[PDB]
Amino acid sequence: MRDPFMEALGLKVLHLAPGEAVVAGEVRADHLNLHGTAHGGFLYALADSAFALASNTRGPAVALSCRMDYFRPLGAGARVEARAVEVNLSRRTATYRVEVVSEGKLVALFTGTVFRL
Amino acid sequence: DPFMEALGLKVLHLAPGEAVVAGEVRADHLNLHGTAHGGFLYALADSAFALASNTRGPAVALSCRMDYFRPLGAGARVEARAVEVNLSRRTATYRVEVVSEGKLVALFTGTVFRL
Amino acid sequence: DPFMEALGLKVLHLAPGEAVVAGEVRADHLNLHGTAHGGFLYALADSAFALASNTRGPAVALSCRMDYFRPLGAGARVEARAVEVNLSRRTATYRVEVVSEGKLVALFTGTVFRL
Amino acid sequence: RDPFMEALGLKVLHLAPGEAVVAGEVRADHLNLHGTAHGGFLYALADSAFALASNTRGPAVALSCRMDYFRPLGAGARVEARAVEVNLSRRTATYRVEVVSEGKLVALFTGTVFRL
Ligand SMILES: CC(C)(COP(=O)(O)OP(=O)(O)OC[C@H]1O[C@@H](n2cnc3c(N)ncnc32)[C@H](O)[C@@H]1OP(=O)(O)O)[C@@H](O)C(=O)NCCC(=O)NCCS
Ligand SMILES: CC(C)(COP(=O)(O)OP(=O)(O)OC[C@H]1O[C@@H](n2cnc3c(N)ncnc32)[C@H](O)[C@@H]1OP(=O)(O)O)[C@@H](O)C(=O)NCCC(=O)NCCS
Ligand SMILES: [Cl-]
Repeated sequence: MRDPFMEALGLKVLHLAPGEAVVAGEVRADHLNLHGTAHGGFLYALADSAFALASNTRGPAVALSCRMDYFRPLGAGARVEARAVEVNLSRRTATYRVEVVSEGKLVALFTGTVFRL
Repeated sequence: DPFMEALGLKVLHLAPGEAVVAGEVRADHLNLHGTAHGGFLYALADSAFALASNTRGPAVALSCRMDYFRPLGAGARVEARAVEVNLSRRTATYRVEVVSEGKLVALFTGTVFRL
Repeated sequence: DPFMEALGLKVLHLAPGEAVVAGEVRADHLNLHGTAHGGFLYALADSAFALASNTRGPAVALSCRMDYFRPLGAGARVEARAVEVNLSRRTATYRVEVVSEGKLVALFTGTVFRL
Repeated sequence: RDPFMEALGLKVLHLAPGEAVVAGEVRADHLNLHGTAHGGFLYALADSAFALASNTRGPAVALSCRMDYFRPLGAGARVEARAVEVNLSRRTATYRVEVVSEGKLVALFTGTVFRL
């Protein structure tokens, strides 16, 4: 299933399986904030995308509540990967942990819950 | 801001501890469902959050939360309104309401570390 | 509510989509540092959250966030004021401000699934 | 010693650098009006492991915490929370706290502290 925003940000789906997904991307010049580092919205979009894909392997679902914890700043050129794993699957909701990693370092931690339509 | 420009976001208001940013959901901002991508709405809220916090001095985001209430389609005009909830020497927290045509689309809560 | 009674919490106000719960930090509500335990302040906010959301019918908490701004000592009078920020057919979200002697001690944000 | 932890009957099973395990049992005084463990009790348990694990690195105070609830628990249920360090910076640290009962994840807690 094509995701226009993911493609606009240059994010690619690497792997998809029941309740899990791995999305990859690279911080580009157009993803930076005024300080020369990756904008918080880009790293979130990346993690949120892995989250969207992993959650929808279970059926139609939409983002309900998500948390993003930032640990390390990134500059242009940095290769990034977001790996989503299912921590809970219920009939009406599901929760996923998404780790954002760059060169073996945990850049950010995303926690999200979807509402299963 | 490169990312803001790429997403077509515009700063409408900036004052001590507050900021308002606006944008429009374009075809390239939709997700796999054909609705406004959660990452786009977050980027909008995060932008106002960043601007508002920076009026107090340099700061880095630590933890942010986004709660989604209503979906939006292409063409929807959206706005993020950031207000300061707490300001301390080393941290600050802001509430950012994402609204479209009088409806609360999403609620963002973010905390920064003040440098 | 057994836990509210155990913590000595009192309901000061209850209306559709809102509630105010009050309590005092006792000696058995402190953490290892001698200040109000984060779990006590959360329990207070969570209780107002639970009461406010149940005014709309049966519901179960899904996700809650607690942001701490100021510490409190034994004897502090505290209040959790919950207000509905969003209501849908199957969900509801509340903002709960935890205050003591005119200061915003913490901010709670929670969402429930409406049964 | 933590007064609130003791009031709730919580016990420290293990404490090590950046880690902690706290256990307890849901008692009659921990229930909500619906007869299940109050959300404040489960959070208090997670928060306690979080506080202990974080303070092994030096004095620290909670900034922001998230609690996701998955399964309700009744009185008598044995529960434990394990706090693991996910990130350690000079000024802050973040921990993942899994709340479990009989091998099942009852809730997930995520917390960040400010290191004094
Ligand atoms: C989570 C969610 C599905 C829960 O909704 P619900 O309780 O099951 O059902 P409701 O019918 O009460 O819908 C709630 C609101 O969303 C709207 N909505 C829901 N589905 C819609 C759709 N397919 N098209 C247009 N509007 C829709 C409702 O009209 C209502 O807005 P309103 O109060 O202004 O009328 C809903 O809050 C929602 O859509 N949240 C946004 C999710 C989102 O866009 N996430 C990011 C992208 S994945
Ligand atoms: C994280 C925190 C320390 C950052 O503070 P800061 O920006 O570096 O500095 P500030 O001078 O602006 O903060 C002053 C407040 O913190 C207090 N404080 C500072 N050092 C303290 C300490 N060692 N022990 C107890 N309180 C302390 C002040 O007394 C004042 O609190 P008050 O208004 O209730 O009297 C602050 O936001 C805070 O105290 N948060 C509360 C965390 C909390 O209580 N969490 C739950 C229990 S662990
Ligand atoms: Cl959160």
